[PDB]
Amino acid sequence: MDTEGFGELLQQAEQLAAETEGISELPHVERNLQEIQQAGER
Amino acid sequence: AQIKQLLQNPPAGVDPIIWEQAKVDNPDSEKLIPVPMVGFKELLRRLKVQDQMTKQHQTRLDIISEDISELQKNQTTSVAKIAQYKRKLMDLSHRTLQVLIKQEIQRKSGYAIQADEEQLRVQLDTIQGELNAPTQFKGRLNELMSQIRMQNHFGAVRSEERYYIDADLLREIKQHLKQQQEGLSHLISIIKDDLEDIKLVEH
Amino acid sequence: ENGEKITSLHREVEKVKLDQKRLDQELDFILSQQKELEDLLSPLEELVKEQSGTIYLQHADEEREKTYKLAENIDAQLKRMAQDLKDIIEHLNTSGAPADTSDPLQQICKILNAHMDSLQWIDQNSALLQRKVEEV
Amino acid sequence: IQRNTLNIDKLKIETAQELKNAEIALRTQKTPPGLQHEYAAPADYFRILVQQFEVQLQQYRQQIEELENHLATQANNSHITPQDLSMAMQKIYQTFVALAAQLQSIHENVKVLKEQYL
Repeated sequence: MDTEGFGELLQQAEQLAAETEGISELPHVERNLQEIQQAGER
Repeated sequence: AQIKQLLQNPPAGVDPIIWEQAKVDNPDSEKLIPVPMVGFKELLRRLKVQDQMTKQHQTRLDIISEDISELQKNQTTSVAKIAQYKRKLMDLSHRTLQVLIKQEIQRKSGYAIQADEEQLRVQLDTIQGELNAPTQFKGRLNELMSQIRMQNHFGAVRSEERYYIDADLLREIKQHLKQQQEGLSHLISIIKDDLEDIKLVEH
Repeated sequence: ENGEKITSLHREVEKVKLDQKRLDQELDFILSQQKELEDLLSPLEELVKEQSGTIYLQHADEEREKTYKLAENIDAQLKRMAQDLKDIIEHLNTSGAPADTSDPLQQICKILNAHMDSLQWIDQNSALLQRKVEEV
Repeated sequence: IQRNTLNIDKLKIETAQELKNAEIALRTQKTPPGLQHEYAAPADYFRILVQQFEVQLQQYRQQIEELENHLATQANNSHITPQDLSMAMQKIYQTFVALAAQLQSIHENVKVLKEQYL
């Protein structure tokens, strides 16, 4: 179907991890799967 | 009232006990009243209306769709202004600070200046060669950059292959994350309200 | 049954457009605060080259200024560094699966990490609040 | 759009402090001009940016030290998975659930205090 939410989400999250000058908020590295599950557990 | 007005007193030549019962039988009375239907052409009738109806639904749905496209188009390439504004902000902050600073060297010596100043100055000293020196810089930044690249070289190949993969099956797991996203957004806004219902606990 | 949805579609759509409008004209105006606050940091370039000219017709020397010049570079320097650190992180992220970046896979890993991060907050901002309650 | 709202609230908040440290700056030196004095601001705000930065440095080393734990990992880093996605999501649907605990946890806690006040 025609959805545009997670395309927002991914969007957001995309737009998230890249930069910038914002005095504080630096882009974050993305984990996933093996390290993440454990990361979730902690 | 007007409903009440037509539905009773009966219609087209429809029997009064049946017409009654469609009224009781009616599944959904505000949205609906009993309307007499008359054999096949009448169903034909209904269908003609349905189609009539269909086109207009489709269209209005298109109108919502166009307005949403306009909002998204405005929004998606409008990020530009927000980002631009933010950078301009930081540059103006630098100039603000630089002008703020020069108003404290030119009017201010005067050669008065000290007191509080040294404390500023103690903080600044600390932070500055902290940084320097030694330690940090060197070692760390580029064991990391020395390093990163070697991992880049190596990762490429191991790659090679493996062998496709599994991309593919990626569509959804689209979908299920959407639903986790809304749940988290509700919890975050509830925590934020919690502590509201909390500074007020400032009691 | 569909028509109803259509309704709260219309709804909530023109309240989205009440939205954007607004945020739209907002951005003008935050934008105008940026044209004014700028002309006039200078015309604050009078008031500051006057002081200069005046100060020059004085005995002489300038001093204890350097410290500030150091402060601004010092404050400035790390800003330099945050960029570099950003320039690294992106590279690290870049090093990661080939033949298709455009797939859904990475989509799900990004989004999901976004969720995990948000969840984290919710955690101890919550724990905060939960923490905080003790004084009471 | 939603997302776009927090962004302006940030640009709002910020042009406001900068209008102004820009205002502690013009017209202060405007006076000067006639003859007055505005300034030990800075000392305020200068030491305020210091304090500001002081933490940002810690953030830098926090992130740096994460990077290498991460790279470090990446080195271990190198091998198939549909089951795991599931295994992740059944875990997230637990993690969200204890977190909710806590939030109601807190929320009700606040509520209690709020009740006590009146």
